Amino acid sequence: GLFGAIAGFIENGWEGLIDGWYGFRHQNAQGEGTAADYKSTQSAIDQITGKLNRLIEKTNQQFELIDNEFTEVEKQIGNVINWTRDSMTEVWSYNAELLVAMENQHTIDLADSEMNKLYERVKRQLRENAEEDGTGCFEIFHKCDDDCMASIRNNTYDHSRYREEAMQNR
Amino acid sequence: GLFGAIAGFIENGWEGLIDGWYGFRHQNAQGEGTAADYKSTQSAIDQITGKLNRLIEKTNQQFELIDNEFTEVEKQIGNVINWTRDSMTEVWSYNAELLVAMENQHTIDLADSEMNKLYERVKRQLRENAEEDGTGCFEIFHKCDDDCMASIRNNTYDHSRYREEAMQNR
Amino acid sequence: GLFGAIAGFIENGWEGLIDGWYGFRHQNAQGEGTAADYKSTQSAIDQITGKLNRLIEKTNQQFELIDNEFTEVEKQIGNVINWTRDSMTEVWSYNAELLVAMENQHTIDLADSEMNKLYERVKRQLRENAEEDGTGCFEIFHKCDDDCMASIRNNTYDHSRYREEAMQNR
Amino acid sequence: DKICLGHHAVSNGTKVNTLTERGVEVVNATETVERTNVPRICSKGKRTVDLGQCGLLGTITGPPQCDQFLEFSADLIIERREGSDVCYPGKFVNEEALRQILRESGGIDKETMGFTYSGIRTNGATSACRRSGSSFYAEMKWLLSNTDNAAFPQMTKSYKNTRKDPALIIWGIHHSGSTTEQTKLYGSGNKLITVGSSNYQQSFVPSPGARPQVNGQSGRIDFHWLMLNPNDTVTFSFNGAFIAPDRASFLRGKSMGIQSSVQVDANCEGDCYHSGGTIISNLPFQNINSRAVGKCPRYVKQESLMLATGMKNVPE
Amino acid sequence: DKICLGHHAVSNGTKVNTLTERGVEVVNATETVERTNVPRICSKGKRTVDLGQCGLLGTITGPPQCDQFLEFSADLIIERREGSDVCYPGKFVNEEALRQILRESGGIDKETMGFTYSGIRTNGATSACRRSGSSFYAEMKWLLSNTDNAAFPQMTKSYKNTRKDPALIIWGIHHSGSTTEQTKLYGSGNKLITVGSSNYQQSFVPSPGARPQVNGQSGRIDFHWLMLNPNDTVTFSFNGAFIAPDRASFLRGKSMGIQSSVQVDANCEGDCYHSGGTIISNLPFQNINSRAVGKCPRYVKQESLMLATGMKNVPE
Amino acid sequence: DKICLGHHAVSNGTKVNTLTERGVEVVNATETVERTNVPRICSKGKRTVDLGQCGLLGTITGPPQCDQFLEFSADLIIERREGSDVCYPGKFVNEEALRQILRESGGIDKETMGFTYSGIRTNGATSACRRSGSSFYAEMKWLLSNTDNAAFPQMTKSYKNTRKDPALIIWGIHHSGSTTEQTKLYGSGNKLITVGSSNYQQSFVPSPGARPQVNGQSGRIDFHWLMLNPNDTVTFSFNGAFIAPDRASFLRGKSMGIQSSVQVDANCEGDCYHSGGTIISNLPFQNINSRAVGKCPRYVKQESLMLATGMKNVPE
Ligand SMILES: CC(=O)N[C@H]1[C@H]([C@H](O)[C@H](O)CO)O[C@@](OC[C@H]2O[C@@H](O)[C@H](O)[C@@H](O)[C@H]2O)(C(=O)O)C[C@@H]1O
Ligand SMILES: CC(=O)N[C@H]1[C@H]([C@H](O)[C@H](O)CO)O[C@@](OC[C@H]2O[C@@H](O)[C@H](O)[C@@H](O)[C@H]2O)(C(=O)O)C[C@@H]1O
Ligand SMILES: CC(=O)N[C@H]1[C@H]([C@H](O)[C@H](O)CO)O[C@@](OC[C@H]2O[C@@H](O)[C@H](O)[C@@H](O)[C@H]2O)(C(=O)O)C[C@@H]1O
Ligand SMILES: *[C@@H]1O[C@H](CO)[C@@H](O[C@@H]2O[C@H](CO)[C@@H](O)[C@H](O)[C@H]2NC(C)=O)[C@H](O)[C@H]1NC(C)=O
Ligand SMILES: *[C@@H]1O[C@H](CO)[C@@H](O[C@@H]2O[C@H](CO)[C@@H](O)[C@H](O)[C@H]2NC(C)=O)[C@H](O)[C@H]1NC(C)=O
Ligand SMILES: *[C@@H]1O[C@H](CO)[C@@H](O[C@@H]2O[C@H](CO)[C@@H](O)[C@H](O)[C@H]2NC(C)=O)[C@H](O)[C@H]1NC(C)=O
Ligand SMILES: *[C@@H]1O[C@H](CO)[C@@H](O)[C@H](O)[C@H]1NC(C)=O
Ligand SMILES: *[C@@H]1O[C@H](CO)[C@@H](O)[C@H](O)[C@H]1NC(C)=O
Ligand SMILES: *[C@@H]1O[C@H](CO)[C@@H](O)[C@H](O)[C@H]1NC(C)=O
Ligand SMILES: *[C@@H]1O[C@H](CO)[C@@H](O)[C@H](O)[C@H]1NC(C)=O
Ligand SMILES: *[C@@H]1O[C@H](CO)[C@@H](O)[C@H](O)[C@H]1NC(C)=O
Ligand SMILES: *[C@@H]1O[C@H](CO)[C@@H](O)[C@H](O)[C@H]1NC(C)=O
Repeated sequence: GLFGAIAGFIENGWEGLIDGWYGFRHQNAQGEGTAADYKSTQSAIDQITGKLNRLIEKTNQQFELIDNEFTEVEKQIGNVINWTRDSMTEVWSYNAELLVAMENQHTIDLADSEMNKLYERVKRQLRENAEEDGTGCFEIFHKCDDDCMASIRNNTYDHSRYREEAMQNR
Repeated sequence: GLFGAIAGFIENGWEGLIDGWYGFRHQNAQGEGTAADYKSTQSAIDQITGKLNRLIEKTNQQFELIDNEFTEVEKQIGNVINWTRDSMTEVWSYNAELLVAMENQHTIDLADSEMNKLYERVKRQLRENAEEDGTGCFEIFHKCDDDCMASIRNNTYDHSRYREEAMQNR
Repeated sequence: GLFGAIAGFIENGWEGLIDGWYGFRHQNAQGEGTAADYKSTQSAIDQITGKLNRLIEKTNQQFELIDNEFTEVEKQIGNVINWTRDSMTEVWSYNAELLVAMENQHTIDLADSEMNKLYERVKRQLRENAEEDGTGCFEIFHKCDDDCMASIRNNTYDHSRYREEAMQNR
Repeated sequence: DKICLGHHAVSNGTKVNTLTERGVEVVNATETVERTNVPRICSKGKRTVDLGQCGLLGTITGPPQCDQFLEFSADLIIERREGSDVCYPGKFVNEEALRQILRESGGIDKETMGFTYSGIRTNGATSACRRSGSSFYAEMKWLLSNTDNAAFPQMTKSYKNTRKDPALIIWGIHHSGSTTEQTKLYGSGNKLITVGSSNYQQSFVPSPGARPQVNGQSGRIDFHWLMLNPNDTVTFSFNGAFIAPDRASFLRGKSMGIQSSVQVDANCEGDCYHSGGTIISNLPFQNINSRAVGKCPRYVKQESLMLATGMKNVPE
Repeated sequence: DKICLGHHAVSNGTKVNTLTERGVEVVNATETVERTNVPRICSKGKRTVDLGQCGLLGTITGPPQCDQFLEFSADLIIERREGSDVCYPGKFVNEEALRQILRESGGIDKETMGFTYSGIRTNGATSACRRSGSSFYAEMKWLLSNTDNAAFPQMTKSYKNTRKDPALIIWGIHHSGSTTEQTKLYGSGNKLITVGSSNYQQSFVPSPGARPQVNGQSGRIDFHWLMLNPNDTVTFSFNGAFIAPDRASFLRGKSMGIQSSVQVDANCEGDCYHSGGTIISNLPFQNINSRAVGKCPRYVKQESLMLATGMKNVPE
Repeated sequence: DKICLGHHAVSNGTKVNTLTERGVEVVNATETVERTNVPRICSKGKRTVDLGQCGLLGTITGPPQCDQFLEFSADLIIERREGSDVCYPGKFVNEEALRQILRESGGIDKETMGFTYSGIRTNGATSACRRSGSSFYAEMKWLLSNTDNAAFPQMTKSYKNTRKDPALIIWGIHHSGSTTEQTKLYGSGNKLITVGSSNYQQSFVPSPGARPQVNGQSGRIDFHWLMLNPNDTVTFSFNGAFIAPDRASFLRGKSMGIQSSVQVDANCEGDCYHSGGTIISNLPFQNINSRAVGKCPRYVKQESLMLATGMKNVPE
């Protein structure tokens, strides 16, 4: 991807995360736990959904027969028709290949972007109370229990409360 | 957007900013003030301008009449002509829809990118003298008056001067 | 670019870097040196290579003559043929222009992205032992010799070893 | 002590292509090219006419196999390979143009031409057109001399389209299997048939001669047609060898015409048809039949083009 | 104490569509599809010929309404619905091909065929072609027997194109309203007209008979044409019923031909024309008329496709 | 003390265009539009037939210049500007359709029609068809009355295609330079030629008259053709003026036909051909010839469209 998170600094995904697209996995004195992020997951899903709504349709444009499979049309007009149809086949096959390749590049980068954004949101929440590991993890210096973890996830975390401790524990 | 700034960590835009596209709003002992950033604004405007120069034209390709609205051409050739024109209408309607949708995605991401870049430029200027709020704001620990603010905007700010104070004021 | 590194916060490229696309240039008591990064270079090259493999081909779609350069076909059918061919010329000239412009935008942003990613990887390696300059440079507080530099390049650098010193040398 | 951000992944991803790469595996994907055909003409909710043994052009002239289709009404018209337009052998000039007109016609309504005759026979028949004994095209009259070898009088007949819509007019030129046979039917001499309207002018001289026997006959009939505009008049001046229209045809409205080898099915609905059936799909592309008609996904050469609907799959 | 980065926004944004989303509001946007028509033919700076009552093909033969258009010169040629190519009723074979040739011709220059005649009358006229009394096609001669019922002598006339460019040659076959009328004009017998060049060969036998009266006449004239290449010779062998060309036509250069119902306007310039007028625009697409000609924006089905020219609008 | 990240750059970059910008310089780029033509027909590995002075349609009838091409076999067929289909002047009806059939034919195989004759001459010849003395089309027979002015007997000849593939059948109608000349060859009267199969019906009456001399002749031959389906029978009923087929033609398989002014070259291979030669390229687009045929890059109007293959070039 363009944002270097998915298949980037995050080494791999989690099969156990069955609840969403992006999520949190923590480590504290109480043990290890995992949870899905609703907002990030929803933003990616809604955008992919929007692509499908645009792409998955056909036109209300009617075409009729201009040649004949039972008794052949005159050769000259028939060859013009076939040349024209073949040309259209060439244009549409090109359009379809390019459409799908382009959408797929964007779709993959879109998911990578949403991951990076979540990562940065947490980073900004934590201030001087944590430091980046580099593998997609934030080492927190002060003690952080399941409420403290839940507050990080719910974006209700108050950095100033634990600031003195983590600042000293640097 | 892909860069999560516009309609992202910056909660909303400013109607009062009538002077440019991106800008600074400060808070110091002297009060509150606002100013437009020329370089960021210009970079976005020039890129949008370039898209319009490419798109807003029609070809120097001449087409002539091949059928007739006053006395109808022969039915068989007429139906071939109509089938061909309708096919072209289908190709161009698809091209136009896709062109505009794709340009618009890129245009929106382009503006988001330019905002993020400005944000990061300021961050790097400030070093250890400030900390990120998370709402698109930099809390500065040392006293910063309207010259100090103007220096940040003009990119003439010397972090080393105020380093000792802000470092202690952490 | 969208990531603001190339032709962005990095002021210019290096002509002397003939060994790769992205690289490191250091400054220590031992002097100055320069080296290419293999992974970043390879990732960009493989992606550009993939674009060429997709684009550089023509179809296995055969077209035959439908008109005649030696003895002219009948005027009416001839004008229909010319109108159709000219229409196809218009579609393909548009497709080609748009394909190349779009690929080029993406190609340029792709290279900018790979640079930004490398920059961020190093930043995360260094932790509290360095600080961003803003010109694409990391000021390291502790003494860092050619092994220490080589470890940064090879991603074998242990920040904890020099942490105490640089933390104090802030 | 710490918290880690991540994303989901699966054991079995799906390969897709991108701008830079072939076969990148993603968490999920979905097909954009339709390959599933329904082997029936899905005609639910549509007034459908399956012509079977009746050829489309025969609905205008009326050979015995088209007796039930002389005045049909339709949204969807189905032609079949076994369809024949003729009983007594012959063909139409500008035949495919006329088929295209009839396919989108909505069907046809018939009205008398008002032609009456004296000094000639009016009831020519043949073993090639069977209706419990020898007969002829239901909508036409085989005009003949009163008796063997008698001179056919120079005749003029005119019809004025008094309707709001154009009238489809058809006539026939009869080419006997020999010159003697022509004289026997219409008297000797080189006969002439003239036809003109206010925007149409043409003439016809027959041409007797031995053809190979078709439906037991070495003769042929040339069928010809024209659209007669509202208030326009058509005049037929003829000296023999002329197959007279008994009725004019009018188009009913709008329809779509298809050619097919499969059965009609009123249990499924679809708007994209081809000879092998119906393409029912919301997908933008199809790889089933490049000659599909109606409202169709675009035909493309690729069997498959997968669209990613998830992130890149990165398993451990 | 602090400094905040931000971006502008507005009260009333404009909706646009993206790859992922319909109706996203942006700070500003601009239309890519042209909907504004100018209801005039914008002909500023162009040599324009508005044919009015003269039909394009009549510029070659010369019925009275085309008297002022026999040798016109043009960049832009305008055909009108009221235009008629004929005075004495008839039509051209390969008529639309000839119109397409004349539309891009730049206009026409006329030159005598050099034909002279003996043993026949040369001045056939009719009440259908009025020039203060009965007259005929200005560029043609109605060739007749010297007196009622006299045999028309078997004739041969040849013309050699000595010019650098191909010559447009036209002739006519006259179909009288009856056989008696044909004999009266050109003597009895089945007349023959032969025409050949070095790359063209065809023959014509007339066909008298009663048509419906058009411009007071039950007769018709078949007009025919051919392009005679430089140094090529055309020969006319004919026995009557023949309308002789008096002059050959040469194409002047390049032009564009249009059909329209609106007035010419020399106050506006435009290069994209249709029957309702002129599309003046720099936009790449138009939703006005799919049959527009000249140098035009591409026709599309959408009424509107807005292109974002600003960031996403995020008001408080 | 410090470490700096950077990227490479060069002195001389290459300009490319983007969505937002024209002429952005990048480290490297590569062309997508082919401009290099090879001025030869690159025919390596292909069975090639260069018709030279033989016209494609002459391979069916056999004027002297086509004597070596009566039964050719080919993957690639080359027509030349100097090619002529005729010796005795004339032309084919539906000529371009027949050329298109022959171009993709794979070549032709010939078989006798099995026609034998009594009561007439069979060996008409002319100085226009030279084979060490006067001769005629190798595949045809000029059928004549036994002696000057003698009546040509009403004749019938039939041929049944007993093969698995359709048969190409050709015949000719002879138009003498005068009526006296026609009577001398085939006796007096208005001759008739009838031709019918089970899906084809048409008739022909000749038309003598003075044409301009071509290859020393004022006469012409109308050549006509039809595809006779497996098990179908064609019957020729004729009274004179008829050029009889001696042999039927069968198509061998598949080929591609081109028109060119350049020499064949068996040292290069290519699949995209035009009159000026061969376009050898893997690039997706070409600006060389919009009428190129075979398997070709797409024709576009732009001379050049550079694709970036490196980052933006930012020198000091
Ligand atoms: C109007 C008329 O004359 N009808 C005849 C018809 C025509 O004369 C003829 O078709 C014109 O070409 O001929 C009919 O007999 C011909 C046909 O009869 C079969 O029974 C027989 O097996 C055949 O070999 C042949 O003789 C006809 O049936 O069409 C009689 C009809 O009344
Ligand atoms: C060359 C010639 O003979 N001109 C005649 C012309 C032709 O004979 C005729 O058009 C060939 O079809 O006929 C003209 O009279 C016919 C016409 O005259 C009207 O006045 C009258 O109202 C009509 O009913 C009809 O009789 C003609 O005007 O064309 C005379 C012309 O001199
Ligand atoms: C079958 C036959 O009659 N062949 C004649 C031929 C035909 O009569 C004629 O081509 C039909 O239109 O005419 C030939 O002589 C005509 C030709 O002879 C030249 O030598 C002379 O220079 C010419 O002016 C002209 O007289 C012919 O050569 O075609 C004789 C041939 O046997
Ligand atoms: C135009 O293309 C069609 C196929 O799309 C050709 O018709 C096919 O011909 C092949 C070989 O003769 C047959 O096996 C198929 O049955 C035909 N398919 C269909 C759908 O008809 C057709 O011959 C081409 N037209 C011309 C004028 O050459
Ligand atoms: C091809 O399409 C044109 C329209 O684009 C058809 O012409 C229209 O026909 C309708 C119904 O008869 C009329 O109301 C319009 O006035 C016509 N429009 C124009 C611009 O001519 C035309 O009939 C179609 N061609 C054939 C051969 O069917
Ligand atoms: C269709 O276009 C072709 C060109 O693509 C026209 O043919 C050219 O005509 C010009 C001017 O007469 C000549 O100088 C060229 O030699 C021709 N080029 C080729 C490749 O033949 C052609 O006339 C147009 N067709 C019709 C029917 O007008
Ligand atoms: C994956 O995509 C398919 C469409 O091809 C769909 O049926 C399915 O619901 C998707 N699976 C999940 C888990 O979303
Ligand atoms: C046809 O003629 C009738 C008069 O009987 C008239 O009402 C109608 O307007 C005419 N229609 C046209 C198109 O001229
Ligand atoms: C917004 O776009 C329109 C074009 O549709 C333009 O006329 C106008 O100048 C733009 N407004 C501003 C404030 O730039
Ligand atoms: C036409 O003939 C003249 C001789 O009068 C000659 O100058 C010219 O070259 C010829 N043109 C062509 C195309 O043969
Ligand atoms: C630059 O691109 C060209 C293709 O146009 C290629 O021949 C060359 O190898 C490339 N140069 C480098 C240094 O990669
Ligand atoms: C042609 O006739 C032969 C009988 O001689 C037969 O074997 C073959 O099936 C027939 N072919 C067709 C297509 O009817």
